[PDB]
Amino acid sequence: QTIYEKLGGENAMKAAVPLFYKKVLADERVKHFFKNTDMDHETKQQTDFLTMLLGGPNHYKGKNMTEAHKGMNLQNLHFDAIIENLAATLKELGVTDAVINEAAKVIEHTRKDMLGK
Ligand code: HEM
Repeated sequence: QTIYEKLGGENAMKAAVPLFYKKVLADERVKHFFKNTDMDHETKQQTDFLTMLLGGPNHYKGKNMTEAHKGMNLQNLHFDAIIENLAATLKELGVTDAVINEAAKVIEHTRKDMLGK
């Protein structure tokens, strides 16, 4: 009963991260930010990061949230879009609203680290 376990553990996270990128890369609000991104790299880092954040194994060796988005001057509407797409991903994968909300509540603490950097 970590959030990572409630979502379904490793095979669930490996399905969810590429589906979340499929939605992000179709969302007019944010897709363009990824134009020059190595999507294999990025899928791996984000899988490691959400796995760590949500109480699974901690193998995240990437940048902190300010460094990751430095120079992007991200705005609130961009962060809302990312949360909406992760929520829609987990809902499409059959996750209940209560578990989506627990996950979102953890991720939402990162907003101040990345906006306006
Ligand atoms: C606010 C809207 C956001 C936008 C537009 C965005 C966009 C990006 C982009 C474009 C990169 C890659 C730069 C590159 O390597 O090509 C990146 C890195 C990353 N972002 Fe975001 N991001 C956002 C929010 C989030 C959130 C909410 C999280 C997780 C909670 C997240 C986690 C990460 C991670 C783990 C990396 C990888 C850092 C590394 O490579 O070491 N981001 N982001």
